[PDB]
Amino acid sequence: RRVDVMDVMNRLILAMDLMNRDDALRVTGEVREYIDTVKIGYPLVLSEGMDIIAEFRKRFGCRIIADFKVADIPETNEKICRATFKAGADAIIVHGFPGADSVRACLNVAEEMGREVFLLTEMSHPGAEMFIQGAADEIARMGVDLGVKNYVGPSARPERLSRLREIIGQDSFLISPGVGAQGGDPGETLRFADAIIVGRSIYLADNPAAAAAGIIESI
Amino acid sequence: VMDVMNRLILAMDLMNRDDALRVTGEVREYIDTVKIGYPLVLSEGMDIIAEFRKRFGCRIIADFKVADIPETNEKICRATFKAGADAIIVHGFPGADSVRACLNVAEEMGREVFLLTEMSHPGAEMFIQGAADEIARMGVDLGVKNYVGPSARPERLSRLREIIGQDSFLISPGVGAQGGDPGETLRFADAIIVGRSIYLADNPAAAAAGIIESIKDLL
Ligand SMILES: O=c1cc(O)n([C@@H]2O[C@H](COP(=O)(O)O)[C@@H](O)[C@H]2O)c(=O)[nH]1
Ligand SMILES: O=c1cc(O)n([C@@H]2O[C@H](COP(=O)(O)O)[C@@H](O)[C@H]2O)c(=O)[nH]1
Repeated sequence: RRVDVMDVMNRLILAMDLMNRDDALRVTGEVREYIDTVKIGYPLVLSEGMDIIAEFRKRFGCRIIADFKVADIPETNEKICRATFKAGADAIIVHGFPGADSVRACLNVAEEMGREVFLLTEMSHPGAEMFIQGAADEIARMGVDLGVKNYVGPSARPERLSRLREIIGQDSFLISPGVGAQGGDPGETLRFADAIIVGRSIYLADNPAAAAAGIIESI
Repeated sequence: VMDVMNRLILAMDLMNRDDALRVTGEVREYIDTVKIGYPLVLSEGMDIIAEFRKRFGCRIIADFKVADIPETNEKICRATFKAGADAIIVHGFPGADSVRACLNVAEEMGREVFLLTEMSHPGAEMFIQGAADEIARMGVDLGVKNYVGPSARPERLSRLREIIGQDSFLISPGVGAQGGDPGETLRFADAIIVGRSIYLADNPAAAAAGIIESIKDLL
């Protein structure tokens, strides 16, 4: 679809937020036919340890995005990124709201370890309207100023998601949560995002495989 | 409320278990409250929290800067309280629903939430500073009683204290390595948080002793 970057399989990323290793491995195995890129966050890591990342990579041969919403001072951010890449994460998700130096600290580690940073510029939940939404454009422009090429932005009104894409450019890579459980539509979101992120609609389904196939079908 | 011992909280951001245990053991005489963050937890595991509580009989504040959607926030809080943390630090920038999610888990498990309203690093001026007063007011609206604000100009910390009232509990990082003065900060904060000035000291006990000496009249 793009010649400059390869799409994740089916342009669909699994948000694996189950907090039990057995369950997380089973459900992931059940949709691996459909998905080759898994987002692992604190719910799973704080429950089962950082070793889970390497276990996923070995068992499933998938890409791993560590969704750690990094949001500390530069010095602490560097330590978090280092531990995370040491654990085998292909990329880490970093909040933009704490400012440019905090983001730069993560970018520096990513450069040293040959990994990637995704910048979170805007969020999907209702609370996001209070403070994040007002800063979102400026956070995205900050990302561009810093040379960030990978972004996280939410499924939203076309006029909104289009604005993000306008800022970051067509050459940037954009992944988008808020699809399914939170009300976002997979197809509409993929008009602007390179990939959609889906958690509960898949991992809480009676039949995870059917949910995944069903989503892919709807597009 | 009872003061934290000597109004001094150790930021234990070493990433080796024996070094972390050693330094903490060396200053335990002076400090009975320890802030444990992702640098330590992501390197040594969540079990380090219960180990500290057992070995040192200290209260543990989990500095996880929780900054996700409500549903993910709830999972992170649950895992953290299950690991034995007495309190968790939550970002206010993501809005009221994300904070309420943490408050709800804290209520269910008999633990506490600290709201992070403003930060100490230069990047904090970009987006956080402009929202800090309103994040603090949101905290008041939600019934938050515990806050984190940075060691800074009396004006800044005074304004935060004004908003949260005299009854609220306020702790403040940015003391020592980042240039903050222990005595001036304790003018408004109930306790100061100190990391590198202690844990990177040739003599941590001596470093801790010196800080306390310098604030003798305020204890
Ligand atoms: O703005 C955002 C940013 C996120 O990372 N997320 C994350 O994306 C995932 C959404 O999962 P779900 O499809 O179950 O709503 C969760 O892991 C959540 O933490 C989000 O929902 N909204
Ligand atoms: O505004 C803030 C909020 C923090 O939690 N922190 C945290 O407080 C500690 C400061 O440690 P130090 O005294 O070495 O600067 C670190 O754990 C950092 O992540 C901070 O420095 N500034």
